[PDB]
Amino acid sequence: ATLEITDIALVQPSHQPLSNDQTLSLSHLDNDNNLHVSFRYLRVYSGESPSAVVSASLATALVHYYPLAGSLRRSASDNRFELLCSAGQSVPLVNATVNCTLESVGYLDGPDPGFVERLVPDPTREEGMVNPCILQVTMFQCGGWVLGASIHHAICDGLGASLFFNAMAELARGATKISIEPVWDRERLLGPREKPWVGAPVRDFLSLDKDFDPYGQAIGDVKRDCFFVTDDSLDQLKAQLLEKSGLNFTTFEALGAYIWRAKVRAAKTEEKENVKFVYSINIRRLMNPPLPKGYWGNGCVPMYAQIKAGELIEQPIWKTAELIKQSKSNTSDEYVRSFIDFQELHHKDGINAGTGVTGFTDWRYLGHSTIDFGWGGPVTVLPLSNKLLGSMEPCFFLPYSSGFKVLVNLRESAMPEFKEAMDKFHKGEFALS
Ligand SMILES: CC(C)(COP(=O)(O)OP(=O)(O)OC[C@H]1O[C@@H](n2cnc3c(N)ncnc32)[C@H](O)[C@@H]1OP(=O)(O)O)[C@@H](O)C(=O)NCCC(=O)NCCS
Ligand SMILES: [Ca+2]
Repeated sequence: ATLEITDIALVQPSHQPLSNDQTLSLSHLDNDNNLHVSFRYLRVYSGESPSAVVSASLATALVHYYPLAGSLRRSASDNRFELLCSAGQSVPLVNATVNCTLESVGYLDGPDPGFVERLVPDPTREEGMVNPCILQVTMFQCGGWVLGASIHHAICDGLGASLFFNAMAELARGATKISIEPVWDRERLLGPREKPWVGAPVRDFLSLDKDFDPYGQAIGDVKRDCFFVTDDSLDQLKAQLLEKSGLNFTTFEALGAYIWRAKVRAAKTEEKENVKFVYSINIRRLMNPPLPKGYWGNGCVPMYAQIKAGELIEQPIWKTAELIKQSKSNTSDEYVRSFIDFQELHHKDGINAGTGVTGFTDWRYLGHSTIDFGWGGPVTVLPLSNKLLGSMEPCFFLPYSSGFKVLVNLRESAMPEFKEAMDKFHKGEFALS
């Protein structure tokens, strides 16, 4: 089962939005060192070819979204990213071909056929700044196909990228203009205060060490695996957590606690180490004033819960679920401004969440089914990046179309015991207490 790169196309805006070079600056959220990665993910789809249709809509989208065709540069000044856009810039589109069928490979929902990494560019740090947006279209023998995207995380979050992709789709679906015009305004809207201030809720999470690389820790090879989780399993868990605590818990709080406990037990973390649950909340709608609907920059911030590893592995699940629930209350306009001001004060002083960070991202929404180029909405979405939110072992909740998959990245050494913890879970043996 083999994949071949047939050609690479350089796709320019359909008309050139720029006369003159324009150097754009990024928000203080965009320049967090934790987002210095090329975020990689793929969408699987069941005549003009998808290559033509995708590339033509990319062209027209790039009129408004031309910064994706830019280059990221460190600025001599302060070593923050700026984005160099000139006329003639392009997005690369890799055109590929695999000699098999989507159904013969179970639409990529199952185990990796062994080319799944080859389905989306994997740029180096240097390459991924020259080209902060690379797309790939890979045809299967059934006329089924995959859209891969490598987007540098400094330019947008999942929601921002989704804005960009929904625009391409809607143009592919016949539209001649896009429904939501993207807004830059980045250093105006998410810039620091003149006299920076940082509250305890941000100071209690973060730490300075210029030598510490959160994505360079020596944990071994990190494996990817998905576990199917049933609505019934989740409702029995929720009902027992309620029996024992008197609280009702979201799936994210309940399953999140179980998964975090299992991960940490299984990595054999030492009782006294501080470990973290870190997730990404939307703040577009919570700022004062709220951010414009077309903001496609980073509009997310990390929230956290923290606890000694021994307490997590030995206290009841419902105490851990409650702690994750409490963390959602730190969420305020001020928390975000506290966060931005810490980046202002300490950007070059190695801001970090320390060791033992597990990252959690809910992808169950984000607007994937609306991304339809003429072959229906995606039948499977699969994010390949394992470097996120300060974690080398991030976990995603993937969407529906009875239940949904959880994707976990975990050090090879811990994966067996974890797989066993998910088998137990699938049988309702939750060992809550
Ligand atoms: C922080 C967060 C993950 C916590 O979610 P939560 O604990 O599930 O709590 P919420 O109040 O958001 O959701 C409450 C309930 O409504 C449901 N819900 C939320 N949005 C929904 C939607 N669009 N449609 C249907 N149900 C929805 C949830 O599934 C949950 O019920 P559940 O127990 O069945 O899962 C979530 O609120 C959030 O902010 N997500 C944004 C993440 C994001 O988009 N990141 C991308 C960055 S790269
Ligand atoms: Ca601190």
